[PDB]
Amino acid sequence: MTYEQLARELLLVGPAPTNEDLKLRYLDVLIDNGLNPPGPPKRILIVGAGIAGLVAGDLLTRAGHDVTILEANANRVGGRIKTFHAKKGEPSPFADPAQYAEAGAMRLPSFHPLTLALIDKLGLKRRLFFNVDIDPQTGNQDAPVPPVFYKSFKDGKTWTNGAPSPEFKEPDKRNHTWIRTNREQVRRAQYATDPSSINEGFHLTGCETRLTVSDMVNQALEPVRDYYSVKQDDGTRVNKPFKEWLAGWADVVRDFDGYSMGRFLREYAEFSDEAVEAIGTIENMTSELHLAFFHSFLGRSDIDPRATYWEIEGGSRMLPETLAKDLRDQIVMGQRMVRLEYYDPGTGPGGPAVAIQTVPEGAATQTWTGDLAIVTIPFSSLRFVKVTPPFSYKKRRAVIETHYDQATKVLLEFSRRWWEFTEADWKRELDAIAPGLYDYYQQWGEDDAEAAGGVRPATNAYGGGSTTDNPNRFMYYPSHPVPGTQGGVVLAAYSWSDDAARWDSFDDAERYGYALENLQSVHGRRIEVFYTGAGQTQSWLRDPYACGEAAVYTPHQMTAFHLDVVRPEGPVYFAGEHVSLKHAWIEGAVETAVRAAIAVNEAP
Amino acid sequence: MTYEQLARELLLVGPAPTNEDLKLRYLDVLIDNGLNPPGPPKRILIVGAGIAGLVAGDLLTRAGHDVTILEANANRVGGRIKTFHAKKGEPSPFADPAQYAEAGAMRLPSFHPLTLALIDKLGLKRRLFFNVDIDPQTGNQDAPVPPVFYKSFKDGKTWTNGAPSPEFKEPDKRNHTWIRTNREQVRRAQYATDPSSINEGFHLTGCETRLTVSDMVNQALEPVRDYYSVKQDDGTRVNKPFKEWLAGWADVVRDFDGYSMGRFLREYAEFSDEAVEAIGTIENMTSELHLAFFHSFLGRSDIDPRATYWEIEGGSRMLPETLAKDLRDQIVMGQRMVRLEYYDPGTGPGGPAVAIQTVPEGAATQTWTGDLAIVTIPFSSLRFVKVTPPFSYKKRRAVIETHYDQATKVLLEFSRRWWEFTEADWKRELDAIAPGLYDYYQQWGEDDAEAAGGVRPATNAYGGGSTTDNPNRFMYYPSHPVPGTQGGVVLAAYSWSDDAARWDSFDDAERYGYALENLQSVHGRRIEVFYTGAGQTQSWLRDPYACGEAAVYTPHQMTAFHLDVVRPEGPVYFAGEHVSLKHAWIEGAVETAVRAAIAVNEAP
Ligand SMILES: Cc1cc2nc3c(=O)[nH]c(=O)nc-3n(C[C@H](O)[C@H](O)[C@H](O)COP(=O)(O)OP(=O)(O)OC[C@H]3O[C@@H](n4cnc5c(N)ncnc54)[C@H](O)[C@@H]3O)c2cc1C
Ligand SMILES: Cc1cc2nc3c(=O)[nH]c(=O)nc-3n(C[C@H](O)[C@H](O)[C@H](O)COP(=O)(O)OP(=O)(O)OC[C@H]3O[C@@H](n4cnc5c(N)ncnc54)[C@H](O)[C@@H]3O)c2cc1C
Ligand SMILES: NC(=[NH2+])NCCC[C@H](N)C(=O)O
Ligand SMILES: NC(=[NH2+])NCCC[C@H](N)C(=O)O
Repeated sequence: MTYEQLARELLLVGPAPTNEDLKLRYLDVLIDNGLNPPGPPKRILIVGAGIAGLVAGDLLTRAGHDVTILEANANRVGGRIKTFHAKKGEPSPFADPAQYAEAGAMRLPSFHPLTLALIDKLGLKRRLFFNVDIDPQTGNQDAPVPPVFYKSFKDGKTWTNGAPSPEFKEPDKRNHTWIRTNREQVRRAQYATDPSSINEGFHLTGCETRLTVSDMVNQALEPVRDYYSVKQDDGTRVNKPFKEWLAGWADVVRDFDGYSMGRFLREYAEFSDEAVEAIGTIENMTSELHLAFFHSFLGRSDIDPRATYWEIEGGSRMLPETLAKDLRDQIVMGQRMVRLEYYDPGTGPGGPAVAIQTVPEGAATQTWTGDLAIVTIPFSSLRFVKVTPPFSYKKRRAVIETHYDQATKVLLEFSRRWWEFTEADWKRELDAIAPGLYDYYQQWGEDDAEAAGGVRPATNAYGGGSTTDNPNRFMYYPSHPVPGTQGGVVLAAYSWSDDAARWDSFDDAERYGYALENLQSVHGRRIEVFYTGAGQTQSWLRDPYACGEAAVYTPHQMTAFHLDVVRPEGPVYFAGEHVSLKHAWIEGAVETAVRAAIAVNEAP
Repeated sequence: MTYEQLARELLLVGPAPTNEDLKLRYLDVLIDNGLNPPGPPKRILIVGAGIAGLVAGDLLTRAGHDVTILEANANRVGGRIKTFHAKKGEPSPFADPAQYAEAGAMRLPSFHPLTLALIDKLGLKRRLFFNVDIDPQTGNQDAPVPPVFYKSFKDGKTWTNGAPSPEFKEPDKRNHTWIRTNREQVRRAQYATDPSSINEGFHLTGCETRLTVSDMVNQALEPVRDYYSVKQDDGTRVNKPFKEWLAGWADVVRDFDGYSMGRFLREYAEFSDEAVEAIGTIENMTSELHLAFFHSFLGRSDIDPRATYWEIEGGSRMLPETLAKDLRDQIVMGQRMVRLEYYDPGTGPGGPAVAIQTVPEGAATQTWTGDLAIVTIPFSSLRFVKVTPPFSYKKRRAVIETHYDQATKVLLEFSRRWWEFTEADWKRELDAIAPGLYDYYQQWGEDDAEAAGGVRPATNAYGGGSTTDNPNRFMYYPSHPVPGTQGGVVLAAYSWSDDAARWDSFDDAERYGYALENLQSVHGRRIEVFYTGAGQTQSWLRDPYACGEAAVYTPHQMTAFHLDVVRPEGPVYFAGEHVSLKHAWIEGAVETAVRAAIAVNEAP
């Protein structure tokens, strides 16, 4: 009110006095029971065949309703879940036809139970996603995968997917990947023990030099966490009682939504400009500084985002495609919504309540009618749709003003996994190709020029990723090799906002040359030997169906109209990543999709 | 120090104790005298053939130096000065081969003397640019064009281009153009007299309803203007004495650069969210809210930006192309800088001080050597250049962190100038095409659906532009008809940042359909009759040579590193729009170009 209702939307708390944990509700519907009870059968139109439209479409189809899912894309479902894999007719995206890589979603955390449990329910195998590079000679991933476990704020209630897996063990993290800033290059393990050398590269002085950018961030967020939490002597934090925990989060909204992350680190935490430059570079907050503090704080209110990540065997595309198998009659491809007409008594009486006119991608027009509608397309895409009658004023402003972040990924295929090589592996692998080739690159050295002469050391890393200040910014290595293959696809460039704005000023074929050179600036020129020449890129700002990476609020935007983002417009409901407060996560879309399916199922 | 030196950069004040007016210096060099005296002849490399590289190239060539201007574009000079006109071989961009429109710069203010005087010196005719629609039956534009006049802060010194023109008179403004927000549509003259109806459309209440968004902005900026200025009883403002005027501006930097424009209007001016929504919609500040207050405040510290604008006969391209005629031997086309190597004693001693390696657009490589260098390419473009040795740390961060705004223009050609039509003109012009066609569109009406049924009224406007909340946002009409023609090219869509981010998620041929429909939402469906089918668009975020519209700082960025943006890096100097504080203006580039030519001409 308004802050308390925002905190309820954030923490998934039902209305008073019950204060129901909506996460438990969503798990009961999505996994355990379904839509109980099945409401009056309705004709339901669903716009968009991403994970939100598919989750809601599956749930409502199995509940008895007559569902039609209109999808603008002509060949592919899943939306922002896109995997570069070899389709049957098409040529393969890479040289090795078995190689694949992600254009969108790639890692799924353990604290997102809906998405993980949905993956298991559909019978998909999931492996560990190595967010930090690991020791491949540790842990036990041959054991059955541990079940999905969620702990609720409500009393001591929990939710579990299956029997525990005591022999499954995560491999030990190495932190042997690189951090190359200001023409100097160390390893994450060395930066943790002595951050002084790198921090001085950002012209830091005094106490901030002997602190890692990670610790600096967490120390600054401690007084904010004190609103809803209590720091223990363990270093662990426990949440305050529900009354003071809900009011504590509501005070974070009141006192910090008007802050950007940059203004927070500069004025509230009193960090130097040099400290922010170092933090934003190594921790990926440069191009998020001018965006809302709350957006950045939400992913990282955890003080151990050292948790478990997962990825699907065969690609993230397995999740939406498996759902699409149970929706063959419902999914209509190649139909883009251009006109949304609905009837709000608060297309007329006695007739259909919702009329959607589509245009073939890319009959002249088709009109789809129904009783209720679920629009799961991004607001950057809804912006070009004509509507009658007008939505509520505050939602219209939400569709107009919602900032949509930019994101571009550049993928380079390699015939060998050179990032796992030791220096001895380099000597053998290069000479095997041609005698004397190893010594040849030793004498050649490294280019002094860098977009930010001794041969770079061997990376020798399994999974994880390296950070740099050249346009590539972040470079992820595959967590698991494709069996029967010898190569792998490196995520050579991955950035957001202004950093991504650099890449999406060029075309796709113009991206591979720069990304390889900037990859050599960190790992060495000699990696060019194993480059197959095949590359893939995905600019989400320039995708006609996504029109951006994800909804990312600027300061105060959430307080202004987010409570109006979720509110239905008569017979028109809204789901998707932008409707939740878990922006740019699959879980946020699955949350609002299940939430929308519940509301439309029991509608009068 | 640091604020005072920023205020000196802003106001073009030379160093103490002389406190020279640099604008007078730049006028003396660019127009009157030149580089006096001609310094030691040098080999100078200039990167980029936009207005900054051309102004500096012309000045240094005529001063005796050996200049080579490397331009990445293979066919066109001028950079962000781009005009859609019919070239000799090419097919014409529109149906009428005589029609032209601007892809970039289009209006030149009277308070930008360098650009206006440069246009006159090159012998180019300039007409009035009607920023607000005018009465074509008023004023006298047949008289000779008035000379360029500039008033300096220094004492009572002025600068004039030529003899005055007392008979030249600007046409009276009509404000008959449209403002269509929240499904309601009035005219700018009616909104000025009674803003109550439109403001209530943004859900405003109380005193703010009876105030135009324009007046609300100026009232909020009055205490800021009180820093450097004094409000008179005339309503006019005079500047304080130089001591308190320079320190006043330096206090604006100190107290407001950490503000965004949204945070300023919300926290300092205490406007409601509804007030900001109304202001940002009608006055074009929605997608600039999260950007620096200082960036937005700089264009509008004037309380009468009701001043005189100008445009060049034949297109804005006349200005760079005319300069390019005097640089035929110096300009090298189709060569993109990929590696910048220089020698800074503070490519070695005894040899060339600057070595630039280029790649043909789009010999494998070419190396260009010289004694000094002037890089006029945007920082979004320099970001992908490899450099040795590294620039100063703060400049490197400036190249990395500088936000570059997005901008897209959509141009639609029409066989007639329907925006000048009266209702009687509509009746005759439609029936002339086909009998009964006028009545046909009267019965057809207007689509109720809108991306935000009685036939829209006749616009009947000459010049100026209309404002709306649909994706087109701003629509400008040609100020002057092309003689011998009957049609004209409407700027159907023109937006920045998030508003422009919507359009540059589609391709060029995908833009014309939406822009015409949204144009009909304001002017009427019946305008489709005169649409020739030919369109032109320009997405500057997706231009490989611009990589964005212009440098636009986020909060605090200017205080952080702008003094390091201008600072030379040994033998490498920097010019361009981003180097000045007049971002997204031609004048800012001409300022830094002349400023760079002066420094490199007298270099030891
Ligand atoms: C680069 C990137 C990386 C990501 N990584 C992760 C990650 O590691 N983990 C994670 O959990 N999440 C990640 N995400 C987020 C996740 O991919 C999405 O949030 C998720 O797909 C939810 O999307 P959605 O269902 O809300 O909408 P979308 O997936 O975008 O679905 C929208 C659908 O609507 C269709 N559509 C659009 N316009 C129209 C129209 N006019 N008419 C009809 N149909 C239309 C589109 O074709 C599309 O299929 C990432 C996102 C990006 C961009
Ligand atoms: C949509 C829009 C509207 C505008 N309207 C106005 C207006 O009404 N009034 C006004 O005064 N200003 C306006 N401007 C601004 C004005 O057009 C520019 O500020 C002006 O052109 C100054 O540009 P510049 O010389 O600094 O650089 P640019 O004009 O951008 O020149 C850069 C040049 O460098 C070249 N180049 C780029 N990368 C490389 C490389 N790697 N190697 C070699 N060469 C390279 C490019 O090809 C280009 O020719 C507008 C700008 C835009 C985008
Ligand atoms: N602009 C953003 N913060 N986007 C989201 C980044 C995190 C993303 N969901 C991931 O798994 O990597
Ligand atoms: N993002 C911006 N404010 N860009 C500049 C807008 C003004 C522009 N120079 C013009 O003449 O119209």
